[PDB]
Amino acid sequence: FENELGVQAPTGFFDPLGLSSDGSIDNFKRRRASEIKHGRVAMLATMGYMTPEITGKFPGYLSYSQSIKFADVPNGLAAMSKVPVLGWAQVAAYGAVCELSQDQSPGTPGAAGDFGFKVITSEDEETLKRKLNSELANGRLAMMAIIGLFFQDGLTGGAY
Amino acid sequence: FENERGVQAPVGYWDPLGFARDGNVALFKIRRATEIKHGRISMLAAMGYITPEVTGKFPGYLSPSMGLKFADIPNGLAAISKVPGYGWAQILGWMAFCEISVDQSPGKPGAAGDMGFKAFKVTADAPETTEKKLASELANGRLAMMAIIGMFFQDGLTGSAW
Amino acid sequence: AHPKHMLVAGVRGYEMEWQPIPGDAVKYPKPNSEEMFKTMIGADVETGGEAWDPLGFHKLFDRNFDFNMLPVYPHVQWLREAEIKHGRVCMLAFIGCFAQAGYHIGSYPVQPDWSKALAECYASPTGAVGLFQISVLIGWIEGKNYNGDAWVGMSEKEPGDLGFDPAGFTKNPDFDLKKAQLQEIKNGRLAMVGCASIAANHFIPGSVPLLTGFY
Amino acid sequence: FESELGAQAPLGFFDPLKLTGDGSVEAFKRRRQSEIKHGRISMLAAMGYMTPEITGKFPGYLSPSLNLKFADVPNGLAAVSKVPAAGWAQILGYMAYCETSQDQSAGTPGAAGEFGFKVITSDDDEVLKRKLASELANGRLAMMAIIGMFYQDGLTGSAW
Ligand code: CLA
Ligand code: CLA
Ligand code: CLA
Ligand code: KC1
Ligand code: KC1
Ligand code: KC1
Ligand SMILES: CC1=C(C#C/C(C)=C/C=C/C(C)=C/C=C/C=C(C)/C=C/C=C(C)/C=C/[C@@]23O[C@]2(C)C[C@@H](O)CC3(C)C)C(C)(C)C[C@H](O)C1
Repeated sequence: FENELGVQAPTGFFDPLGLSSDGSIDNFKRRRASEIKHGRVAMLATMGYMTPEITGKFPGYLSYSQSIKFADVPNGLAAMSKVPVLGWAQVAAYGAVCELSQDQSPGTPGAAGDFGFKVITSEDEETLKRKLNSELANGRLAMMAIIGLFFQDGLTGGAY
Repeated sequence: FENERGVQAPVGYWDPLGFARDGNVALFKIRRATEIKHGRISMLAAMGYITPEVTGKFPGYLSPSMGLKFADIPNGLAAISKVPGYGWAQILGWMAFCEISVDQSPGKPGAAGDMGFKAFKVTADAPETTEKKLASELANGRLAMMAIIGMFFQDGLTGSAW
Repeated sequence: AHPKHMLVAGVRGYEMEWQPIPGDAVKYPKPNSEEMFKTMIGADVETGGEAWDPLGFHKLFDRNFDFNMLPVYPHVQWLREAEIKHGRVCMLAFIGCFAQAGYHIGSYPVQPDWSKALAECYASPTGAVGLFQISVLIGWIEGKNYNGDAWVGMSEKEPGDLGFDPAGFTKNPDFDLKKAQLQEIKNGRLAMVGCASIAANHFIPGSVPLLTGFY
Repeated sequence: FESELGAQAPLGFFDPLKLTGDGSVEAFKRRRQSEIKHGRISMLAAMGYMTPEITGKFPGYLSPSLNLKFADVPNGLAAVSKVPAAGWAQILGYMAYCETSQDQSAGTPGAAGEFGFKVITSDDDEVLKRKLASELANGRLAMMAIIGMFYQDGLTGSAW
């Protein structure tokens, strides 16, 4: 399996044991959807780890009923136990309307990261290649940095 | 009936009384199955007497709730009261499962001693080695039957195990 | 015979109908049931190698045509679907019963006892939201795999065939899926027996002589 | 029966009383299956009975609910009554999966220890035979070693 937007500059078909059968195109398509979704979520999560620190936490409350404030929710893994769980349920609802609105069954465009977002799309198939591989490489670096920040918060006891 | 297993070197076809000796092949099959099963259960009982004395009682409890601790229980015609009633029930249940899982009855392979227990691994296409093992099983079963009855009597008269 | 209309249930010439869901076309079920039972996964050595169904619960759907020509009793396909679902739910329930007593995850009230955790999480302001999320997720994964039509023996899917197989199973040339299905079914029955034992111990102490100290 | 594995440079065909009955190639095959299985089991047993001494007991609990630790379970024959009963049940379950997944009946790869481990292997048939004989020799040595270790643990107060 080559040409599938996965081989980059400092690396090739990086599989110490990945793609164990070196086939099973259905498994590989599922893994492609998995990796692209993981990368997008990670990029967002690292983004949201480094936004509150470099740009002060939101000015509002985030909970008028529970008297919580944005400036009172700690940044990092501790926020999961501070954000009101109705808020996490609403985040789950947004994830649902973001996952179940458009189908992502195998074969469908949803199974290839094609959720019709565009906005930062391009025009030429080579420019398409550039944008897609940029997104994928940034997502891999994201995943790495996001689990790194997870462990930094877990061990150091704070955001950094 | 003088060509079957059993009949051996020390005594030939042994029949002081009138059992068999009148044909009745089915009756002989029943008696052979009875002899084999009795010899097996006997051999097991013989070991169950010798082992708790030669080595020692098991390192455990046998009743973690009641704390019987194996070794507290004596050996022979006196564990009948010490071993918990549910323990005896489980032992008899295992024996009943061994009896009913197989189908001892006329003709079927369970009526000749083959109870599906294929340990003591003996190979096919090598008879007269399977037959020697079966004859040894019969002889050891007979010896163990007489021995276990003698051990019963020894414990009963002497008041304790051996 | 009787005209095309006026045909309901016991009238001669009335083809059996099955349309419980408003929005789905009418389905006309054949008896089957016994025919599907004769070629059905299960029936291992533990019961003699034959399909152990005393009381004839798999034949009642065939007897529907004799009773009132109505799908009152489930098809054997529905029975296998229910058995599979019960087995999976009971596996999870047994693991949960023996994991909640030692582990705690969320902001739910601390209740190691399994018989009280559900109610105490109902009462929790930050437990009701979580149980609502669990309920909506279960409802999604249950209505998506609605089966339902297995009640009349036409499910178009083998029992317990939700859209879930992250590993390579059901696709590898090896790993005979018949043995895996038999293992799943038998372990599910085992888990259901275990859950029944847990309930009996909770209500009648000393019933199962291995969970005496358990909740 | 000289050429069927074993029969290493030390001594020859060691059978003071065995295999002298009739040969019975299938009986020898069954005994070779048993020998390979016992050798693998005893190699694992010797390694796991000497490792808790070469290296400290694993860092962890092995039973968080029962508050046990890998470090407070005595090594050796004293561990049979210390490892949790469910832990022994799971170990026996993994053993049963090993013994029941692939067929081990006669005239099958499972009858010669051929299950598909394939990690220590090669392609040169001579090297394959050499490695198989090495496995058999190490297995016999481990059988005797683990029996001796068990008896040292029993007669003495602890391991070694
Ligand atoms: C349950 C007991 C039992 C049974 C059913 C059999 C059955 C058989 N034996 Mg056998 N045998 C036994 C015990 C038994 N044996 C014991 C313990 C010995 C060792 C002394 C032998 C030694 C032996 C030899 C040497 C031979 C047989 C042979 C045979 C077969 C010929 C048919 C026959 O006479 O059996 C009929 C079975 C009986 C009559 C059993 C009745 C038991 C009596 C009535 C009760 C009293 C016995 C004893 C003295 C009581 C002790 C306890 C008491 C103090 C309370 C037959 C299959 C022959 C053979 O192989 O033929 C091919 C043969 O040559 N047996
Ligand atoms: C309600 C759960 C449930 C359901 C729907 C099924 C369904 C089925 N089982 Mg099954 N089974 C279950 C639980 C269940 N099983 C449990 C817990 C065990 C362990 C004992 C078994 C053991 C088992 C075996 C060994 C076999 C089946 C077979 C079958 C199939 C035909 C039998 C039939 O029509 O019964 C469906 C109808 C019911 C099960 C009605 C259940 C309602 C009764 C009245 C409840 C009474 C139990 C009560 C609580 C007492 C508890 C007893 C204790 C042991 C727990 C069918 C697919 C056979 C098969 O595979 O055929 C190919 C077969 O050979 N089952
Ligand atoms: C599980 C045990 C086991 C088994 C099944 C085998 C099986 C085999 N070995 Mg073998 N072997 C073993 C252990 C075993 N070995 C050990 C531990 C050693 C090291 C001393 C050897 C050394 C060895 C050599 C050097 C050779 C074989 C050979 C053979 C093969 C032909 C010989 C034969 O038929 O023996 C059948 C198996 C047996 C007779 C094992 C019986 C074990 C006895 C009955 C019990 C011993 C008890 C022990 C000493 C004390 C334990 C404590 C006690 C107080 C409780 C055969 C496949 C030969 C070969 O490769 O042939 C091609 C050959 O040349 N073996
Ligand atoms: C794998 C299934 C299984 C389990 C799980 C299990 C467990 C327990 N067995 Mg059992 N067992 C078998 C199977 C199982 N036993 C089999 C096949 C046999 C061969 C016949 C057998 C033999 C005995 C005997 C002789 C005794 C015994 C007992 C207990 C006991 C203690 C409870 C208590 O005291 O707390 C517990 C927990 C002792 C007893 O005390 O029974 C009240 C007792 O004397 N068992
Ligand atoms: C990335 C977004 C995200 C976060 C960050 C997040 C976090 C938490 N989720 Mg959540 N979640 C989703 C998204 C997210 N969840 C999605 C898409 C689903 C559907 C698959 C889903 C399902 C459930 C369920 C079923 C439960 C649940 C809960 C909690 C909980 C504990 C709060 C606490 O104990 O205070 C925390 C911190 C459990 C709970 O306890 O709620 C009371 C509960 O039962 N979640
Ligand atoms: C991915 C599947 C999986 C899970 C999820 C899982 C989980 C737990 N294992 Mg387990 N396990 C395997 C698989 C899994 N184990 C496998 C393949 C083996 C090799 C045979 C194995 C071995 C042991 C042993 C030896 C013990 C053990 C235990 C526990 C335990 C503790 C519960 C508690 O005490 O909180 C929990 C939660 C200990 C025990 O006591 O269980 C009651 C213990 O002694 N496990
Ligand atoms: C933002 C935010 C939050 C958040 C968040 C979220 C959702 C964070 C998300 C984190 C996320 C998404 C973490 C997963 C990463 C995926 C990984 C690590 C995959 C690795 C996979 C690897 C390393 C595999 C590599 C392979 O080499 C192997 C092994 C075999 C090779 O052949 C093939 C390849 C190359 C593939 C909180 C926590 C809710 C509160 C906080 O306050 C605010």
